[PDB]
Amino acid sequence: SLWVDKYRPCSLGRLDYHKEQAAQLRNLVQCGDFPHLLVYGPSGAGKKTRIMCILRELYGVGVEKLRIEHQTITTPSKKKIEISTIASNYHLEVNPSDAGNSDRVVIQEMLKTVAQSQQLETNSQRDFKVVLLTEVDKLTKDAQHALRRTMEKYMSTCRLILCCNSTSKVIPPIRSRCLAVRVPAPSIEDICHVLSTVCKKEGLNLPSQLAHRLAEKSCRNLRKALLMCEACRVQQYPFTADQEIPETDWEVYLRETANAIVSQQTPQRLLEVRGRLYELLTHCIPPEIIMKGLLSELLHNCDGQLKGEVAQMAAYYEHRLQLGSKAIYHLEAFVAKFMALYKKFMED
Amino acid sequence: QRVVHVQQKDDGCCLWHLKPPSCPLLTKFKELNTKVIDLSKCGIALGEFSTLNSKLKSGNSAAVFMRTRKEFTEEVRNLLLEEIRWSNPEFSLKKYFPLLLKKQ
Amino acid sequence: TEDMLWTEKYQPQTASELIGNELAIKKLHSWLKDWKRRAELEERQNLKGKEEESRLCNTVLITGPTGVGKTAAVYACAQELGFKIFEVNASSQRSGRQILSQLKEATQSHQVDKQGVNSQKPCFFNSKNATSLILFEEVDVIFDEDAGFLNAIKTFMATTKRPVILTTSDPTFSLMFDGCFEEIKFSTPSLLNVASYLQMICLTENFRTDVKDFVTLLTANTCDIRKSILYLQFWIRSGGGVLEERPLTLLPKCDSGCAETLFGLKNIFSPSEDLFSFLKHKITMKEEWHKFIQLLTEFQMRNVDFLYSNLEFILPLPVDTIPTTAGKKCSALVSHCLNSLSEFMDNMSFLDALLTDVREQNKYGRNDFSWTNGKVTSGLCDEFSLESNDGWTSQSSGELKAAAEALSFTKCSSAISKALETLNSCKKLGRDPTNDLTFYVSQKRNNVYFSQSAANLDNAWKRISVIKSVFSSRSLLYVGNRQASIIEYLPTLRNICKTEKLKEQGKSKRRFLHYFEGIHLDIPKETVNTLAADFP
Amino acid sequence: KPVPWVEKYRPKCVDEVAFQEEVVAVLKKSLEGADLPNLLFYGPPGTGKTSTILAAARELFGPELFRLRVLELNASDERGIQVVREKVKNFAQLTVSGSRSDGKPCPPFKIVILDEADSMTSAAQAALRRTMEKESKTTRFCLICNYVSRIIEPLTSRCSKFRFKPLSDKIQQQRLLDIAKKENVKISDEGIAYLVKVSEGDLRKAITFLQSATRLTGGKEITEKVITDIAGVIPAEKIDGVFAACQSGSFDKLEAVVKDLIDEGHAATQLVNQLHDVVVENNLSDKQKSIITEKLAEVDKCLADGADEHLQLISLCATVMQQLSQNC
Amino acid sequence: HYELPWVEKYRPVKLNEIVGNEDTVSRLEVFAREGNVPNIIIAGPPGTGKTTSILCLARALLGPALKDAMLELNASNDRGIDVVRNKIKMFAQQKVTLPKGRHKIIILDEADSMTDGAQQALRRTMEIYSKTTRFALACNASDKIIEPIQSRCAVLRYTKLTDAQILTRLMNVIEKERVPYTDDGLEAIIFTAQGDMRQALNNLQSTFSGFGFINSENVFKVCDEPHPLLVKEMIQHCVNANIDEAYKILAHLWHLGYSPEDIIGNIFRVCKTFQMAEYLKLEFIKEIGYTHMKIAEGVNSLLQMAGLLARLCQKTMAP
Ligand SMILES: Nc1ncnc2c1ncn2[C@@H]1O[C@H](COP(=O)(O)OP(=O)(O)OP(O)(O)=S)[C@@H](O)[C@H]1O
Ligand SMILES: Nc1ncnc2c1ncn2[C@@H]1O[C@H](COP(=O)(O)OP(=O)(O)OP(O)(O)=S)[C@@H](O)[C@H]1O
Ligand SMILES: Nc1ncnc2c1ncn2[C@@H]1O[C@H](COP(=O)(O)OP(=O)(O)OP(O)(O)=S)[C@@H](O)[C@H]1O
Ligand SMILES: Nc1ncnc2c1ncn2[C@@H]1O[C@H](COP(=O)(O)OP(=O)(O)O)[C@@H](O)[C@H]1O
Ligand SMILES: [Mg+2]
Ligand SMILES: [Mg+2]
Ligand SMILES: [Mg+2]
Repeated sequence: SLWVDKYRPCSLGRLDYHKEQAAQLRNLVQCGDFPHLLVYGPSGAGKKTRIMCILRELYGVGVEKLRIEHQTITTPSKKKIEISTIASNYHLEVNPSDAGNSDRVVIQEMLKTVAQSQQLETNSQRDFKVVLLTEVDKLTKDAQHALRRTMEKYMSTCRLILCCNSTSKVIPPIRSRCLAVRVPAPSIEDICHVLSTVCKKEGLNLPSQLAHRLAEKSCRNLRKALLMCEACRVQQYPFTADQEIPETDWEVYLRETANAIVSQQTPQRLLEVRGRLYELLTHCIPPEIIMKGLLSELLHNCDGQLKGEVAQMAAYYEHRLQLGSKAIYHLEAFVAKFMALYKKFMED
Repeated sequence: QRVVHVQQKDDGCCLWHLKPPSCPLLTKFKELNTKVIDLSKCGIALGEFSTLNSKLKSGNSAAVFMRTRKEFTEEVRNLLLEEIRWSNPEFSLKKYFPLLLKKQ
Repeated sequence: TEDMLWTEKYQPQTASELIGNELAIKKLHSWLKDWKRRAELEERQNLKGKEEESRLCNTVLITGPTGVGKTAAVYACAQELGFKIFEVNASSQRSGRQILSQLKEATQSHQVDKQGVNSQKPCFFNSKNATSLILFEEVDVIFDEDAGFLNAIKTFMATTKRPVILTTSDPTFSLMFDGCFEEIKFSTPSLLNVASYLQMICLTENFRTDVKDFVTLLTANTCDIRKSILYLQFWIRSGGGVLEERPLTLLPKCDSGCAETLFGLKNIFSPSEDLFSFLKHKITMKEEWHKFIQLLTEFQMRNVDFLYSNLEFILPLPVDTIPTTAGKKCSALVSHCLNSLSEFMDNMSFLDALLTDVREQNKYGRNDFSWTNGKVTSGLCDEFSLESNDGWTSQSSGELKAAAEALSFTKCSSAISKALETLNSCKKLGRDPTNDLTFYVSQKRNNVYFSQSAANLDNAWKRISVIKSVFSSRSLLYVGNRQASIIEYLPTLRNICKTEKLKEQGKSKRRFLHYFEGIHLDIPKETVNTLAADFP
Repeated sequence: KPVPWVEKYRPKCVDEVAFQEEVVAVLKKSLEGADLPNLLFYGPPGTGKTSTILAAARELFGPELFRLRVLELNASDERGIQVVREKVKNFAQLTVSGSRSDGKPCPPFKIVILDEADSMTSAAQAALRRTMEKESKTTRFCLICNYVSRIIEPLTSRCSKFRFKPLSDKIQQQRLLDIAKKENVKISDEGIAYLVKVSEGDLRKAITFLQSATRLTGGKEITEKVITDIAGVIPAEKIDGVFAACQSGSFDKLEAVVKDLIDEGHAATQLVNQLHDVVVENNLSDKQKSIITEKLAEVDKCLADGADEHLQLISLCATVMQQLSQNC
Repeated sequence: HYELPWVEKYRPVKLNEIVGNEDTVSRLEVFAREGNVPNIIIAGPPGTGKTTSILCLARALLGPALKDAMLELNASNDRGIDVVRNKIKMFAQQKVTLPKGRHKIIILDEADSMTDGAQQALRRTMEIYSKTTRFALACNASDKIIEPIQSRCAVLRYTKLTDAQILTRLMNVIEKERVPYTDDGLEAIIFTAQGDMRQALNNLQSTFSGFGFINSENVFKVCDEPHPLLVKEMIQHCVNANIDEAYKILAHLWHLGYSPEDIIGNIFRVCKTFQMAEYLKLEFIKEIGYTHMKIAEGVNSLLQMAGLLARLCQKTMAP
C-alpha cells in the first residue's frame, strides 16, 4: 500500500502530533463509559487515523482484521436498497448518506441489526460494538432525527462515532448527546515532521525546503501532503530542493475553466463553460468543491470592491445548489451572472 | 380533572404589568370596512377563465386512416436497404433482412 | 389475420439472429455446446457399455438489463443445440418442496421420449436426442410462498446432472448468492444496431422509417428492445404518425414522428402542428399557451426539463456542430443576449431549487453522478406502501413548474429575438458578432430530435466504472472516505499512472512497470492504462 | 454499567426540585389527591421539567413500577404523528398490574410523557387531541416543551400549564461544585464559573460537559482549554480577529481569517452565534445592526440547509465589512 | 328505482363517442375495427376516458363473447400474487373460441393499486400467453407500474381534456336533457372541472338537481370553491399594488374557511389566464410557485399568503 495506508499509526502513542489530544483520547477509554463521539474538523487532519487508534485501544488487535459486507434493506415504500459496510469482529463502518433520502432507513435497521448482533455475540471483552457513521454532515433532517432516536434506544448495546467535517448541518439534538472531538489541521511544522518521519522509513532523505513547499502547497492537508510526497518519490529518486510538485489535474482544469470564464463573456463561452462543468461533474467531483475552486480563482482575477459581490453571489448560488436536485443549473446560474457582472464592471 | 395556569410572577421584572402604548401609531387603529363585491352581480363571459372560443373547428379532425399500405417492390426494397446501410455502414444488413423476410 | 405479438412473431430462432451482446451469446452457446457434447458422450458410453481441466460448471447465470434478450438468447441457443427447456417462472408457485419433488428428476433421469415434437420447451406449474435443461427465470423475484426456494436451487447446484440456466435482471444478485456458477453479463446494446434492427422489422412490414426517430425512441426507453418492438407494433399497425415524403438517395413516403407519439405529444398538438415550429415561433394565442403548458406538464411528470435539455436548438440563436457607434451596437447585442440568457438560467435555478418537484428526487439513492448509490430493486412482497402521500401537490406542482418554465422561456426568447433583429445593422457595418452568439453542440445531442439529458451519460458511466474498479482493489477497499478518496487518492493515482506510462515510453527498466506490484497494489492493467491516458 | 451524571443526580422525589415553588406545590397537592391532571411544562432547556415529572412519577408509583407504567416519547418523530398515535394506542390498550409494599395502591391511569411537544405541527396536535380525549380516564399526558404558544388551543385548554424558571448562575455553580466534590475531580471555582457561563444557563449541558471533561482529562485538573474545546465554543481572540479584519477593509486578510477559522475545526453556526452576540450588544448604529442581523439570520438559515461553511462565512464577513466601513 | 347519474346515463358505448385524445382514441378505433390489439397500458389524469376507451375497445373486439372472453379486475378485487398465479393464469390457459384476430382480454383497472410483488409475478404471464390472451391496463401514475411490466406493454399517454371538448360534450348533454343554461354557467362548470369530464358531468347534474338553472351563482353554490371573480379582483388589486383591498379579499376568503392549498390553487388558475404583461405574469407565477412550495413543505398560514400578496405588489412597484 501507499504511505497514507501503510505508515498510518495504529496506537495512541504513535500519533506524532496532537499528543495532548491523543493522551486525552487514551484516558477516554480507561473509564469504561466510552460515549458517542463527534469527531469533526477539516479534511485529512487526522480524523479517521484517530478513530482507528481509539478502536485499537478499545478492543484487541482484531479490529485491523477487516472485511466488507453488503446488506439489502427494505424501504417503507416496499423497495430494496443495497449498501456496503466495512466490518470487523468488533466494529462497523458505514456511509449512510449513500441511500439519498432513504438514509434514515439504513440508519435505523442497520444499527438495529448490529444491536442484535451484540445480543448474539459474547466474548467478555467489551459491552458494546462501535459503529462508524461517515459523513454525518450529509444526512437529512429526518435521518438525523432517526439517528437521535436510534442512539437513545440502542445506547447500552452499541456505541456510535460520527465522523464529519461540518457540525453546522448536524442538528443541535445530535450535538447534545455525543462528546465533541475537534481535530484541527496539522500546522506546517507538523506536516514537515510527519513527512520526514515517513520518508526516513523508506531510506530516503528529503530536504527541509521541499518538505516546507509540500506543507505550504497542501493547504494543511496531511493526506494530500503525504500523497504529493508519494508522487514526488515516483517522479525522481533524489529529492532536489527545487523539485516540482505535481499539481492536481481537476484543480488545473478548474483553473482553466475560470480563465475561460474571465477571458470571454459571451453566450458561446457560457456554453463552453457549461460543457466544462458537465465534464467536471461526470468525474464525480462534488459541486461544492467545484464552486469553491471556481470562486477562489475568480477572486484571484477580481477587483477590490467586486470581491464581496462575487463572494455573496457565489454563496447564494451554492445554497441554491444545495437546495436543488440538479446542481448544474445553479452552477451555470452563478457562471452566467458572474459573466454579466464582469462585463458590466469592465464597461466603465 | 381541572385545569390551571401557573406563571411564577416576579414583580421586579416589570414586564408582567404592561400598559397599552401611548404612541399615535398604535393608538389610532386603521379600519378595514370588510366590504366585498357581490359575486352574482358581474357575471362571467365565454373564454374568460379558459381557452374557449366562439368558433369551433370542423373538418380539421376525426380523419380516419383507412390506409392500404401496398407491398414494397423488390427494387425499392433493395434501394431502402442500401439507404439504411449507408446510414449505418458498420451493420450487417444482408445477413438479417432475408431472415426477417422468412420470419414474416 | 394475425394473432401473434411482434416479440414472438420476430423471435430469434438462431443465436446469430440476436442483436448485440455477441461475447455473452458466444459464451452461453459454447457452454451449452459443451454440455450437449457431454450428454452425447454419455449416450455413447451407454451404447459402449450396453474434471478440473474441462472445468464445465453445472450452472450458468445470466444478468443484464430488462428486455435485452437473456431469455431470448437462452431459448435460441437451446433450440439450436437441441436442448429441452424446463422453465420455472415467478408466475407459478415455486416453493422448495414442489420445485425439488417435481423437477429434480428432469436433471437426474433420462427423457422417456427423446424423439419427435419434444423440442418444444414447456413450463412448470402446480396449482435426435434432446437433453434436459432447467431455466430458472427471474431468480431475484422471491416471495414468502416460495419458502426454501434458495435452498432448493442450492440443492440443484449440488445434485444435478443436466445444465441449469439462471436469468436475472438484479445486478447485485450474484453477490448474495453463494455457489459455483459461470457468470455472464449482458450489456446494454448500442443505439444504432437496435435502430437498424427496428428499421429491418419495419421494412418487412412495407414501411420506410428514418434512423433518427428510432434513435430518439430507443434513447427514450433506454434500449429496451422488447418495449420498442411492442410500441413499434402498436404504432405501425395503427397507421403511422404523419404523411411526409422525404426524398433521399444515401419511391415511398417516410413516416417520421414516432417519438412524439411515444411521449404523447400528438394528443396535444394538431397533425399540422410541429413541435419545433411551435417552440420556435412566437406564441400569442391563449390556446397556444394551453398547448405549451400541457406539453411542459407532460414532460415534468417524468421529471425531465424539456426546454433546458434542448436549449440550443429551441433558442433563436445560431447552432454549430463541433469539428464608436458601431462598436457600441456590436457590444450591446451580445450584452443584452448574455443578460437574457443569465436571467433565464437564474429562472431555471429558481425553479429547480425553490419550486416543488412532483417526483421527490434522490429518494433511494443520492444525487446523480455518484458511484456510491448502489442498487435499487423493486418490491418482492404483496404489501402496499402504506405511507402518507400528497396527491394535490403532485397534481399542481407540475403545472406550476410548467407554466413558470414556459413564461421564463418566452421572456428569454423574446428578449434574445428583440436583440437579434438589430444584427442586420451590425452585418451592414462589416463586423460579425455571430461567432460569439453561436452555440456549439455535440454530435450525441445533434443526431436526435429532442434530448432528455444534456450531458454525456456514456462518459459518466465510463467514469463511474473506472472509479468503481480503482477502489475495488483489496488495498484501496478499506479507505474510509469516498469523495475524499476520489479527490485525493485518485488524482495522485492518475499522476502515478501517467509517470509510469512516460517511463515505459522512455524505454526505462521494466521494474518500473512493477511499481504497483512493488507496493502490491491490485489495480487491473486496463484500469492502469485508463488512468494513465489523460484527465479530460 | 455506569450511568451519566444527568440521570444519576436528578432529584429522586418531589420538593427536591429547587427554585420551583408553585409547580412543586400543585404537584404535591396532586400527589395528595393521588390524581395527576394533564400537564404542560414549559420553560428553558435544562431547568428541571423532566426531573419534576419523573419525580412525580417515582413518588406516585413504586420504584419498580415507575419505569413500567410511564412512557417517555419524543414528539419530533420524523414519521409523522400516526406512528406516535400507534405507540400511545398500544400503551393505552396494554395493561399491567401494580402493587406497592409501602401500603398505598397504584392509581388506575397511566402516564405518557411527550417531550418536545412544541415541535408538533397543528395538524399533528389536532390528531393527538382525539387520542387524549378518547383515553382521558385511563391515560394522563404530560407535554414537555419550551414555548406554550406553539401548543394549539384545544390542547392547551385541557392541560394544566406550569412555567419553569431558570436557576441563577450562583445556584448552578453551587450544584456543579457539589457534583464535582461528589465525584472527586480537582476543579477550582473559576472553571465551574466558566462552565456555567459557557452552558448559558443550561444545567444539563453543564453537567454533560463536566462529566465529559472528567472522562477526557484522566484525573487531572479541569483547565479552561478543555472546557472551551469540549463545548465547541470559539475563543474570543478569533472573534476579535474577525471583527478587526472586517473593520480593516481588506478582503484578502478577511479570507485569511476565515480560512484560519475553518482550518481549526470550528463550526460556522457557532461563529454566527458569537458574531450575533457581539453585534447586538455593542455600540453599532441601528441601521448597521439591522443589516448585519438580517444577513446573520439569512446565513444561519443557509447553513441549516447544508451550505458550505467557507462561502457563507465569507459572504457574511463581506456584508459585515461593508457595513462597518460604510462609516469610513 | 332511482335516477341514474349522467356519468352513467350518458357514458359512451363506442369509440367515436369519446372526445379528446384524438390520436390515441383513433388508434384504439382502428385496432378495434381491425383486431390484434397488443398489451396496452393507458396512463393519464382522472376523468380522461381511459376506462371508457378500454371497455369500448374490448366490446368492439369481442361482441357477443364478452361474458366468456373478458376478465375484468378492479382495485376492489384481490389481485394478489396468488390471484395472479391461479386466476390470471387459469383464464390465460382457458380455451375460448373466438374469431381469428380476436383474443381473450384481461383488463386490470387501477394498476397503481397492484402490489409490486403481483406485478413481478405477472411478468411471464404477460409473455407466454400472448397468442390467446391480451392485457389492457389503466393507470393514473405510470411510475407506480414497475419497469419490467412497462417493458411488455405499449404505454399510451392520455392528456387533460381541452375546454372546447368538455364544452361540446356539455352541450350534447344539455341538448339531450332540455336543461336551461347560460354561457356564464357553462364557463363556471368548465372552470370547476379542470380537464375532468366526470367532474363536469357531476357538477352539471348536481346543479340541475339543486336549482335547475345553470349560472355561476348556482354552480359555485353547488361546488363551493373560491369564486374566480374574487380571485380576479384580488390579483387585479395586486397589479395596482393595492395591498389593503387585496388583503381584504384574501382575509374574506380565509374567514370563509377555504384551505391554503385551495386558495393558492385558485390563485394560480386565475393568474394563468389573467390579462397582464408577460414579465409581470412571470414574476407572479414565480412568487405563486414559491409560496405553494412553502405551503406543501408545511408552513401554511395567513402570514404566508399575505407575504405572497405583498411580494406580488412589490413586483409591480419594482422595475
Ligand atoms: N437482442 C435481441 N434480439 C432480438 N430480439 C430481442 C432481443 N432482445 C429482446 N428481443 C425480443 O424481446 C422479446 C422478449 O425479450 P426477453 O429475452 O424476454 O427479455 P429478457 O432479457 O428476458 O429481460 P426480462 O426477462 O424481461 S427482465 C423476445 O422474445 C424478442 O422478440
Ligand atoms: N430546579 C432544579 N432542581 C433540581 N435539579 C435541577 C433543577 N433544574 C435543573 N436540574 C438538573 O438539571 C439536569 C437537567 O434537567 P432535566 O429536568 O433532566 O432536563 P430538562 O430540564 O427537561 O431539559 P430538557 O429535557 O433538555 S428541555 C438534571 O440533572 C436536573 O437534576
Ligand atoms: N373523453 C371522454 N369523452 C366522453 N365522456 C367522457 C370522457 N372521459 C370521461 N367521460 C365521462 O366520464 C365518465 C367516467 O370516466 P372514466 O373514463 O370512466 O374514468 P377514467 O377516464 O378511467 O379516469 P380514471 O383514472 O379511471 S378516474 C364516463 O362514463 C363518461 O361519462
Ligand atoms: N499522527 C500521525 N502521524 C503520522 N501519520 C499520520 C498521523 N495522523 C494521520 N496520519 C496520516 O495521514 C492520513 C490521515 O488521513 P485521514 O485521517 O484518514 O483523513 P480524514 O481526516 O479526512 O479522515 C493517514 O493516511 C495517515 O497515514
Ligand atoms: Mg425473460
Ligand atoms: Mg427532557
Ligand atoms: Mg375507472
